[PDB]
Formats: sequence, C-alpha cells, structure tokens
Amino acid sequence: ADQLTEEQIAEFKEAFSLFDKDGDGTITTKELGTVMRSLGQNPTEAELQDMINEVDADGNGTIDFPEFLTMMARKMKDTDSEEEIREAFRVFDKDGNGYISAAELRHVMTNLGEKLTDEEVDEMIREADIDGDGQVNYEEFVQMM
Amino acid sequence: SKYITTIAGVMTLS
Ligand SMILES: [Ca+2]
Ligand SMILES: [Ca+2]
Ligand SMILES: [Ca+2]
Ligand SMILES: [Ca+2]
Repeated sequence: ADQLTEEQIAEFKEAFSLFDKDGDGTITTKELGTVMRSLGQNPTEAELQDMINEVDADGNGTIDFPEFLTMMARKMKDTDSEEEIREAFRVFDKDGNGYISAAELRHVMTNLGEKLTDEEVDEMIREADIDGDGQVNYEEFVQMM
Repeated sequence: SKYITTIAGVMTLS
C-alpha cells in the first residue's frame, strides 16, 4: 500500500543521481540550483537553502539518499497545490499544447544530463499514460504525483 | 522510472 518496493527504491536511487552531479552521495545547494535552472527555474541562494532545509532531516546542509527517499516516500502520499503541479507540468510540456510527448520528455532528460534511448523514453510515458494515447496530459501528470 | 515524479517532487520544494 504505503510501501516502496526493492525496484521502486532502485528507481529513486537512479533519480537521485540526476541531482547528485558529482556522485559524492549528497545533493548540495549548488547541485540543486543547477538542476532547478536546467528546468527553467531561477531560485536564489536562500531559496535553495530553504528547499534543502525542508528535506535535510539531520541539519548537515546536504541531502543524502535516505533523506531524498524520505521526501519521495512522503511526496508520493501527499497532495500539492494545483499551481505547484501546474508549474511542474509546464517544464515537460515545452510547446504548451497540454500533452507531454516522448520528444518533450527526451528534451527535459537531456537538459538534465541524462542518456536516454527512446525505448526508455516511451516506457516512461507508458507508465504515466492512463488513456493510452501515448502522451501525458495534465490529469495523468497529477495522478502521478 | 521515477524521474518525472522526483523532478516534480523537487519542483515542489520551491
Ligand atoms: Ca554531490
Ligand atoms: Ca542531510
Ligand atoms: Ca507538448
Ligand atoms: Ca495519455
């Protein structure tokens, strides 16, 4: 129910590496800012510290994998403001048409430094797609969060 | 994959 499996853990660990650019096992504010800006955002140094802070359970300044996994376990359960998820959707939906295509996901992942085959891309779409049109619309993006 | 969910998850921290 509320339980992440062995493979769900491995997928989160993989995701964690997107943010941990140097693979030292911690996300710094600097690494967060570079991810944020690669997604069209522009947080300030203080905003980046606030972000880290909501997640930084041990107060050491960085996010390790356990802290990341904790935040993700929790975010899987909770519901966000319509406009928090709307802003997230807009990063993927580059042409504003209301549908995240495989190409748009490929663009976002590439800009994030990620090496994706289009069987890996189609499969990501496959998981989020509810109606079967081969794209991700807003409703399906919501349900996914 | 948990890329999209974590990207959105991180967005939400802001
Ligand atoms: Ca790092
Ligand atoms: Ca920490
Ligand atoms: Ca689109
Ligand atoms: Ca769909």
